[PDB]
Amino acid sequence: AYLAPNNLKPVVAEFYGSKEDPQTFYYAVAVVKKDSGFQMNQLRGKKSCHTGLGRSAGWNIPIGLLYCDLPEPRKPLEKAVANFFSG
Amino acid sequence: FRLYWDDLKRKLSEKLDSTDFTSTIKLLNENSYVPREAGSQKDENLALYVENQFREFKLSKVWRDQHFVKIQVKDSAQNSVIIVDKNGRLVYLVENPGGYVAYSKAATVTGKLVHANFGTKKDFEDLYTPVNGSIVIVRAGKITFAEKVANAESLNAIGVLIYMDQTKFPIVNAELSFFGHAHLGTGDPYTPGFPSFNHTQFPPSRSSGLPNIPVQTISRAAAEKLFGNMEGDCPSDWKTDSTCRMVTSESKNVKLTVSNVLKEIKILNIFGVIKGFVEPDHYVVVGAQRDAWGPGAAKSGVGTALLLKLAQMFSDMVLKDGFQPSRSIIFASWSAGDFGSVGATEWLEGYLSSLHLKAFTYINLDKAVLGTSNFKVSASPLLYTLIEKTMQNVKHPVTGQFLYQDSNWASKVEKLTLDNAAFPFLAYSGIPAVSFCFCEDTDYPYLGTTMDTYKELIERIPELNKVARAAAEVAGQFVIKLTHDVELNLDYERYNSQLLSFVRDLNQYRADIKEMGLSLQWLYSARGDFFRATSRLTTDFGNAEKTDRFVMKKLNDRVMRVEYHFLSPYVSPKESPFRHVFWGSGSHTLPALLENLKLRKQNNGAFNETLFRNQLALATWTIQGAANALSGDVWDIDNEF
Amino acid sequence: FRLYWDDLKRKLSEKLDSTDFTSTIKLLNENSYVPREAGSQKDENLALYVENQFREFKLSKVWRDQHFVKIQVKDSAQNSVIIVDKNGRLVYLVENPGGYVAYSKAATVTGKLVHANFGTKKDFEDLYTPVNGSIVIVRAGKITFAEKVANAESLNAIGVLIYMDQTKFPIVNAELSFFGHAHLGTGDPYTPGFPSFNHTQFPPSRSSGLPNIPVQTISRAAAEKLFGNMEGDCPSDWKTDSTCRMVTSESKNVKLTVSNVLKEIKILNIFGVIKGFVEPDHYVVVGAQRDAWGPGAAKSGVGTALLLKLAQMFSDMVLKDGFQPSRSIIFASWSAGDFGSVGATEWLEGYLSSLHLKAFTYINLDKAVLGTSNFKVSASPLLYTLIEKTMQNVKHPVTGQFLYQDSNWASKVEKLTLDNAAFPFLAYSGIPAVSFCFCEDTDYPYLGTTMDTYKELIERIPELNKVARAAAEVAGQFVIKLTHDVELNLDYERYNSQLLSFVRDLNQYRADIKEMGLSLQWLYSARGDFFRATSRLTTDFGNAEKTDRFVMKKLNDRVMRVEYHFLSPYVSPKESPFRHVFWGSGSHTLPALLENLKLRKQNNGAFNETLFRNQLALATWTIQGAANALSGDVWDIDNEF
Amino acid sequence: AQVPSHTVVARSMGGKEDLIWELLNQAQEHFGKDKSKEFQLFSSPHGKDLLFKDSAHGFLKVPPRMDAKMYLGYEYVTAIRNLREGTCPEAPTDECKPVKWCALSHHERLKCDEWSVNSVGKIECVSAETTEDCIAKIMNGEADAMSLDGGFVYIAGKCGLVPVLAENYNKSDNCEDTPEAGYFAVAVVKKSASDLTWDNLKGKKSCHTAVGRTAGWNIPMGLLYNKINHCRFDEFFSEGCAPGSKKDSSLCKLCMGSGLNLCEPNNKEGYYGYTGAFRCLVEKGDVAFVKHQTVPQNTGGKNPDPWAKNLNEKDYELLCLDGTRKPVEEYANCHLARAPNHAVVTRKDKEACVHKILRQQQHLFGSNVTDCSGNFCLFRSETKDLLFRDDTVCLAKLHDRNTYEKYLGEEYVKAVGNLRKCSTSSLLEACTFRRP
Ligand SMILES: *[C@@H]1O[C@H](CO)[C@@H](O[C@@H]2O[C@H](CO)[C@@H](O)[C@H](O)[C@H]2NC(C)=O)[C@H](O)[C@H]1NC(C)=O
Ligand SMILES: *[C@@H]1O[C@H](CO)[C@@H](O[C@@H]2O[C@H](CO)[C@@H](O)[C@H](O)[C@H]2NC(C)=O)[C@H](O)[C@H]1NC(C)=O
Ligand SMILES: *[C@@H]1O[C@H](CO)[C@@H](O[C@@H]2O[C@H](CO)[C@@H](O)[C@H](O)[C@H]2NC(C)=O)[C@H](O)[C@H]1NC(C)=O
Ligand SMILES: *[C@@H]1O[C@H](CO)[C@@H](O[C@@H]2O[C@H](CO)[C@@H](O)[C@H](O)[C@H]2NC(C)=O)[C@H](O)[C@H]1NC(C)=O
Ligand SMILES: *[C@@H]1O[C@H](CO)[C@@H](O)[C@H](O)[C@H]1NC(C)=O
Ligand SMILES: *[C@@H]1O[C@H](CO)[C@@H](O)[C@H](O)[C@H]1NC(C)=O
Ligand SMILES: *[C@@H]1O[C@H](CO)[C@@H](O)[C@H](O)[C@H]1NC(C)=O
Ligand SMILES: [Ca+2]
Ligand SMILES: [Ca+2]
Ligand SMILES: [Fe+3]
Ligand SMILES: [Fe+3]
Repeated sequence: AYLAPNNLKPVVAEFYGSKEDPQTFYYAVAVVKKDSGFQMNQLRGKKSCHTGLGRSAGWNIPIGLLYCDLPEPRKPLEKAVANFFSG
Repeated sequence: FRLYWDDLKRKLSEKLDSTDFTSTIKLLNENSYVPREAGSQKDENLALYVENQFREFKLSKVWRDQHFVKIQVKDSAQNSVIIVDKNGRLVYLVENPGGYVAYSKAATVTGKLVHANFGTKKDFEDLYTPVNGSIVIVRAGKITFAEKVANAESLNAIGVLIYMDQTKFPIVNAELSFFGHAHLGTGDPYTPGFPSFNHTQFPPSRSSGLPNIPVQTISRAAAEKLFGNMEGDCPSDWKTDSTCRMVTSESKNVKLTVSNVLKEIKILNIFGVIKGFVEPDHYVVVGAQRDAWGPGAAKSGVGTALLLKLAQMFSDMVLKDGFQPSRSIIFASWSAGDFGSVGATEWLEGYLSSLHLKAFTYINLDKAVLGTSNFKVSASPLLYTLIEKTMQNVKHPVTGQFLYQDSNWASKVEKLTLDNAAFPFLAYSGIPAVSFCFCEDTDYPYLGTTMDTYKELIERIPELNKVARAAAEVAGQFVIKLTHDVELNLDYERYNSQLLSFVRDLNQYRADIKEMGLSLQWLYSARGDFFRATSRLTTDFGNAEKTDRFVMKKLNDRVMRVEYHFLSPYVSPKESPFRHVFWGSGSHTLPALLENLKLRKQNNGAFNETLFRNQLALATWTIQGAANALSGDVWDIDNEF
Repeated sequence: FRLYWDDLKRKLSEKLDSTDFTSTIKLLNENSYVPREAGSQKDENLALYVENQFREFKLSKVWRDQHFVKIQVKDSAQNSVIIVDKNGRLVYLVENPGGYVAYSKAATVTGKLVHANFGTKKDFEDLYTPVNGSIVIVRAGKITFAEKVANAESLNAIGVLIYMDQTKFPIVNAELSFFGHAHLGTGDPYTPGFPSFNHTQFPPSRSSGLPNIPVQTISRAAAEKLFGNMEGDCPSDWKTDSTCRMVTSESKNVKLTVSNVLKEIKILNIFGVIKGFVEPDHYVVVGAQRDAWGPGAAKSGVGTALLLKLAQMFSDMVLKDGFQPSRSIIFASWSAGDFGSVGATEWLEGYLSSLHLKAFTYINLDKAVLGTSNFKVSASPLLYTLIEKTMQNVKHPVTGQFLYQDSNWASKVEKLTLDNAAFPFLAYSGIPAVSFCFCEDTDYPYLGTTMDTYKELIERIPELNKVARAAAEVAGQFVIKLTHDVELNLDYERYNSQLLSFVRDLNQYRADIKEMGLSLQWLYSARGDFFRATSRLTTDFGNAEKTDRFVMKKLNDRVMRVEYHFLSPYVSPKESPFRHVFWGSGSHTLPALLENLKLRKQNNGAFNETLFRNQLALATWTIQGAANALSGDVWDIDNEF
Repeated sequence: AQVPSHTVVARSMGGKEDLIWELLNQAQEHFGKDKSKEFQLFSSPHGKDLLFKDSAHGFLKVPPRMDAKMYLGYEYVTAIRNLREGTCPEAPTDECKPVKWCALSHHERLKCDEWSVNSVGKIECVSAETTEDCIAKIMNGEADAMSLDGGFVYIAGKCGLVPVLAENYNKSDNCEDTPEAGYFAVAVVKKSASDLTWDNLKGKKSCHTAVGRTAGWNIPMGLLYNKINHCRFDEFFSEGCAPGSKKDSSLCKLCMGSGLNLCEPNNKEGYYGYTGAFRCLVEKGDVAFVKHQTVPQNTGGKNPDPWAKNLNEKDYELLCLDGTRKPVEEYANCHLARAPNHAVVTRKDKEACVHKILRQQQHLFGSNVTDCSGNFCLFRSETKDLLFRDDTVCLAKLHDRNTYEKYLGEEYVKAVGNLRKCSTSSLLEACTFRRP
């Protein structure tokens, strides 16, 4: 949103904890079905549910974590992630 | 299904695995095209063949151009060299030379003879005997012929003879004679700075670089018969034959007669284009030289063969395969590339208005294949990063490893020599250029002779096909890397090392600059401003959207004139044309300032203090001017306070 | 919402019936600003006042730019003009002139005095008395001072005395002095070509324009004492008074002494800018001179008044009202316009690499309001249609009529003279420039004078508020009409009538051109090529969408550089800076080619035939090259076949 | 991983931000968490996460100093930018890139660029106009190092930078090893006025180095704060020269930097720095707050600039905090407090590189080099104390102690912490926005 010709700035941020101790950060986690038999490193070719393209907790931390195990060509990212997950 | 860089590189390699260069080098060396003087009939048939092929590969526009140029050919009377005494009555004939130097003045003179090792400007001080009042001989190689005649003419000589020894140029035949042009500079000389079209009425004008002395080439056995009568011994620093000698005997004398007449010939240039889809008016030029004095198999056949095959691969790859280049591509075949390459220079000076900020790269496919040992590149420094990545993706044709073997090659690179066809583009027009050869450790021996034929070239280079395939791959890598993507690959930060090398070279003479009474520190600050300029521009390429086109056009127009702003705007283009403050000739460039300060430590009385202080003012404000022109606008400077 | 044109000129008139110029012209004539030579303290206080105002009006960015120049100022000793008898015994003096001439020489001489009309070259060749070795007198007006001294220097005279008669200049006070710069060319002469910043470290140099002869301005009543001693009648063709006489009597002879000293003073330029919303980096410069020698309300008062009120008006229309410009606007107050306009020329030579191809119009507000009757404009031809539309909107201040009375006005326009401040933008840089004045038929009497002040100004013009309202309205129409729209209103059709005028002027010498052996046809075809380029460009505006921006930027860039391509690329910008081939100075311009050609018929020997061949070749190829660069890409130039 | 919150974006120029905050601030009170039963802001019947999250509880203002890149941080901007461009760095540390130094206001650009050429090419220069902006420019990535005094070492310490090398002052044969304790802050008054006293400072003119610095602002006004008990200092003193403070104050309008450069915290003003505080002390002030070494460095023809050429030591005497007089020659028995020496700060990833390049770059251009005119001396300067403190001897190594908490010591962190509610520097507010 801030890359030109947009130039947009954040003006009001929102809080996630209780009213007593306001938290500003929030965690990103990966939820899976029980007894499905995957750890983080077998995570290949299995059908994955993302929340958006460029959203923080759903794209950048999952693809950034498993990112450098991908084969060449890395760019464009969606081609290699598209060949990485089986749909 | 769009195409990205990986698919397009393997698509290019699938094209290069199929083509056969060797049949086309054998086809540009058939008996119907083989002796190609400039403007002669045998040039014309090849020119219609190249225009016909460019129509046959379905290029988007094929167009040609013809204009009239003065060259200088042999008269019916035979120029010759001869040995006489003080009276002239003793007559012993040496020889009658077949080859001739174009643009040598027509005169007959006598005199004693003095040797020089190459005619370097360092040589005539290291020489023992005084040079003036006497004919010189020089040994062919390491500089252009025009610099030899310009140096020996600058020290009041009378004539220049040129020969090829056995150590530098090992050839079996001791009879072979050769050729070279003597214009210091480039282009048709009798129209300096304006085009040779017949719109320009052909006014009487004469270039300021033409010589005044008769220059002649002799063979090797013709040189040794002069070495029999001359008495002396060469220094052992000159790696040479055993038979060289310095000066003549005292009763002896050498007269040479030179008779060459001007002729007015017709010059062709043959062009084709591939249109672009995003920006059609911005284009990249790829050239080649079409004629050469001998048969010309190493000098013109390989360049034209590589040009025709790149036309086949790129027009085939745009039409059938589905490639979409964002910028246009101009294929060019220059003629009279051998008299200082007058085709290219008259083409720029014809169409300099239409090429202003439009063209942004030349690639020189001339003399690409000369051997198989090294890889020698020479380019304007915006292409260096580009060449980096290309040298990581081209395998050497003999050994399977890559060409980027030495991690520090940007300092080994020499600047563009004046006989190279890219030097009028970079030095004269401010367009980034590149040339490249697969040069052997020793240079190709019979280059401009009559011995340059095909079967000698296949005996010297045993696998011509894989080497020509590697050079065609490097040129294809360049053309795709510039014209596939929204971002230009001209790396602009590479000029920072060049400015740092200049100021670091002047920082040793700071001790005398403080003696004149003027400080250096404004030029330190000018280098600083160019660094913050390219840093701010790298930030602006950071914070932009890549998908959007209207902002990336505004940035690419700001990168595309980072070379135009180094052309010095205080000198006439008609008088001293090569206006590039780094890389060009004159009294305005930066080596001329380093030289003109370096003279003062000699305390000779030869340096010129007013010319120095003037040079420092103009060079300082030129560097600071380019730094202001990069960083933004008029109001974002960041001026004095 | 949006604001269209007819809403917006209405909003300008509603902002314009409120402002008051009269109080500001009183403010620039108070006792805290009134004598302001360049570099004086009052100049710097006025520059702090203006640079405060540009902050208070909420401009987007306000910036200062200073540099050091060399002017010439009076010495502590007087300079006099003093009659010397032949005896050498009794010595009589005429005046100690309060006013001086800039850039003259410090000298003292005696000799005969000879009247000349205005110092036209026609006058000096019409004279009967030989000119050489004798001081001259001329009348001010119709020519710059520097060309009077230039002609009197070419005819080998020693001294020049300049005065104001009553017929051309009707005033009451006969004892009045004035001022003028004598430098032919413009800019700071001790740094020609390169700017006068503190990075150049001021190398030794000198311009070509500086005369070597003393110049002095004398009053009318001083001229009556000199005309009391002379004899030989003025001829009746000189529309003059009844007192002027031709040469001195043989007894007496005058003595001119002029003693002036150089000085190095600090120059301030104040700027402020309003940003754009579609394309911020292209801009349009509006200027005014900030100082004058005497009290100076006609020269620099009305310019700074119009400038401050316009900056208030457009900053108020953008901030409060909702006007949205598409391109930036730079408002500018430079000093030292009186020494041949060095405050602007040193800026153009300063930042030429950054406003290459960016600044597309300069407007001059200087000397706007002098007379109340007429309306005179002088401009580049690209702006003519623009001015025509403005003359169909603005009403006259005195009568209710419009300005567009004469429907045939494009021929009465005279080219920009060198004492105008818009001349280095057009002729040196290549920016289309426009100046205008409400001027009475005879020029304004006390314009460089100690009596130029607001009292006598409001005596001449009894309604100054309405006329200043009209001139600010015209400059408002120019800025708004240039800036609100996606299409520039530069009319490139207009150079075509100039070219037809030139080739038609050469047809009457086709008889002499045919005798030399060279034809004229290629120059006709050059005119035709420029016609088809402009017609093709107009049709390409016919087929373009208007809301689209990427296909209107590519058609606006071709319009912006139709002015730059008429600058000659074949001359050095230090040796002769004004390179516009139409409107320039030197041997390269087109009336210089005509003025070379007509001298062949008289057969003196002054014609230079080789020079004429080079001028025909270079003029033909410059016009033909602009005609190539206006129409399409490279491949769409049609050749001679 | 942890990520920053969702934000309401808006324009950068037109805004309008105060109507967004004015709207939502009156919205979360009445409508936040069961505050109205009729309408819910953070829940919906026909969907979830509409216009806001259903996990949000409140809205606070983004400070006006914080732009986009400082909002996301540096680690997260670098991760998203590398994920777009596709680089995946290997990074073994063999050769290091040239360090992009940061310098302010066109004198430090001169000395910095001369140092850029006299090096091989290892030190580059990027400018700024305040020190507070150059700290942000380190946090973005457009510069790497800086030399800051301890008050701005506290600010850049809060923001996430670390100190690497710490300037010494005491001459020794081994000073790269030795950890110096620090330097003493004093206030300097004259022999013309003998009525002045630390207990009697009401309505007197007070010259300062600049806002945020140790000896000029933090140490004296932290001690004056516990007596005067209120945050405003423009009402305690009558006048005084302190640059960088707000343009309205009397503290702004005593200074001299003309024109429009009044209270600009850099070498545009004459009165900026230690020596410029001594200039307003000599010219127009009553008391100045400087280091103890200021009066010896401007006494007795050490400065060739004439106003300090004429002056003398004995007339100027420094005042204790109880109310007595003790001489400038004897500074140890009378000082305001012991403030730590200045320090070079950089990001946590380029710590080893700036350590290595400045250690090597020190020995070439240090205090060993004589004949400074006609050569380069990095630690000397043209008496304006630019890019480095002029009486540095060597850049001391920091081992076991590289954190603003550990380096600044407990008494100074407490001494700034007693003033933290009075601080008005916007970048400190934006850096302390991060903390829950
Ligand atoms: C343009 O110039 C060329 C070269 O000057 C002209 O060609 C010459 O024409 C004359 C007259 O017919 C011949 O005697 C010469 O032999 C021609 N030169 C050559 C090299 O063949 C040409 O006629 C000119 N005009 C046009 C329209 O092309
Ligand atoms: C040194 O430079 C000066 C400055 O160019 C030369 O002096 C003059 O240069 C002008 C060109 O502007 C020419 O007319 C002549 O070359 C010189 N004119 C004179 C001496 O009246 C000078 O020639 C240069 N060389 C030397 C050896 O001094
Ligand atoms: C810019 O150049 C000017 C011209 O020399 C310098 O101004 C002079 O400086 C000297 C010494 O400081 C003094 O005579 C005056 O201050 C100035 N002389 C005149 C006649 O004005 C100026 O110092 C230069 N600027 C810089 C930054 O060095
Ligand atoms: C007429 O034009 C000719 C053009 O050749 C001038 O002659 C020479 O012009 C060059 C310019 O490059 C000068 O360097 C030479 O010194 C000139 N030679 C002579 C003898 O003048 C010539 O000056 C021009 N004017 C006249 C009156 O003939
Ligand atoms: C040039 O040659 C002549 C004889 O060859 C000689 O006398 C003269 O000294 C030479 N010139 C110089 C500068 O040595
Ligand atoms: C120049 O002036 C002198 C004055 O004594 C005169 O005699 C001479 O004739 C003049 N020159 C010419 C060429 O007329
Ligand atoms: C100071 O410089 C000299 C010479 O460059 C060098 O030998 C010496 O080691 C340096 N001093 C220190 C403390 O490194
Ligand atoms: Ca030419
Ligand atoms: Ca100048
Ligand atoms: Fe989220
Ligand atoms: Fe400090």
